[PDB]
Amino acid sequence: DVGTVVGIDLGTTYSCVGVFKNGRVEIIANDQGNRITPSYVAFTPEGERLIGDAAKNQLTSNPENTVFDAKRLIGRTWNDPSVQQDIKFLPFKVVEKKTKPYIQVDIGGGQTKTFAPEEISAMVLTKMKETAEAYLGKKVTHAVVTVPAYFNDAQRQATKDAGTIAGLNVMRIINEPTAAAIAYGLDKREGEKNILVFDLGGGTFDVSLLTIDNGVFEVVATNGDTHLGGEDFDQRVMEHFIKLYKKKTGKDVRKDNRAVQKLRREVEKAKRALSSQHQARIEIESFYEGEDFSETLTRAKFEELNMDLFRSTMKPVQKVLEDSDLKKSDIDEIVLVGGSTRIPKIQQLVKEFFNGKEPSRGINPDEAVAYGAAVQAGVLS
Ligand SMILES: Nc1ncnc2c1ncn2[C@@H]1O[C@H](COP(=O)(O)OP(=O)(O)OP(=O)(O)O)[C@@H](O)[C@H]1O
Repeated sequence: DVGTVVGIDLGTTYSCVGVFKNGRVEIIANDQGNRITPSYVAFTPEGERLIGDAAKNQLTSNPENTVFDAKRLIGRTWNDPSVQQDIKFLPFKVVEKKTKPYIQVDIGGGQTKTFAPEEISAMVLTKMKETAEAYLGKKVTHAVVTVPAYFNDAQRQATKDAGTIAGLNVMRIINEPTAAAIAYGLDKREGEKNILVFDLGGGTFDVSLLTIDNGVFEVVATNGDTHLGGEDFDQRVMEHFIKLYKKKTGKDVRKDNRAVQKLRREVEKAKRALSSQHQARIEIESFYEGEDFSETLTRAKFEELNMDLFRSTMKPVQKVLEDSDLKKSDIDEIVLVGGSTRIPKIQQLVKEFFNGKEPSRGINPDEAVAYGAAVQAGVLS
């Protein structure tokens, strides 16, 4: 009565859903062709609710009615210090309702709705559910959904409630780094091993020490930085290309937000390209005042702009080892998670930190959490 159960990585910035089919984990692509889906929701002036790429690609000078980063708010109270800090940086409205941080948006034609953070995330989970059902060709009722290891009781329960709203019975909550370890089959291994998970995504950086013993995972310690990810690498490059365009012409592109938003879209695309190549083409038509945008970024310029940010990721790692009474030599397994660990520099920096030890290779870092949840989901029928 559980049918085909789905594994869902419910991401701050991007979500992934996988499933076990014909003896194999399959990561499923969305109706836009992508194996990851933005954790974004938007409400058009007409009233169309967009979820995913369409929400994130859709452009206006209306940041107020596009919702994202609900994972920063999920399971938290309005008066939580983290919530107070985060809403300062969020362009949509957040109000106290039922003791919680509700999102307030215009739903179309000046009509206001408030959504609990778990209601926003249910919209995202509804998207993943549709993605899986389209691929499977049948309905889905049950999910394994992952959460960060530091997630507490109310955050875990709120993630289950998002599922309930989305029409999924979240059968199991699994910690994200455990699911990555599982994707690499690290619970098969005999003996006791020490597992370091370095998980650098779009908005957050998480480091976790796991211990495995005959299939049994224990989170020994967690560290990181909640406001460090791929997005912050994007910002550095936008500032370089905004201060290159001023000291070229004389103008200021920040005087118009729609241009800024297009530059973002393209800087992001180039950054990814630069994980494969040594230069990228940034090209946007009638960028600002009809005048056009064609510029190029090198791999090495990207690293130079972000080097201090790349190096900062090592201090939380040292901290995890400290807090767990371990030294670099006691790590049997290094696991890289998150789309930002596709960056050549990051990978170089981890391997030198571990004095040349190779990390697990083989699953798209992007996908490893959804994949491992799909391994557990597979067994569950
Ligand atoms: N090939 C690539 N090279 C460089 N960066 C990439 C690549 N692919 C994806 N990224 C970046 O990774 C980030 C998204 O990471 P991920 O998909 O792990 O998000 P997430 O699960 O929501 O994580 P978080 O919750 O930490 O934001 C984005 O900033 C994106 O630009």
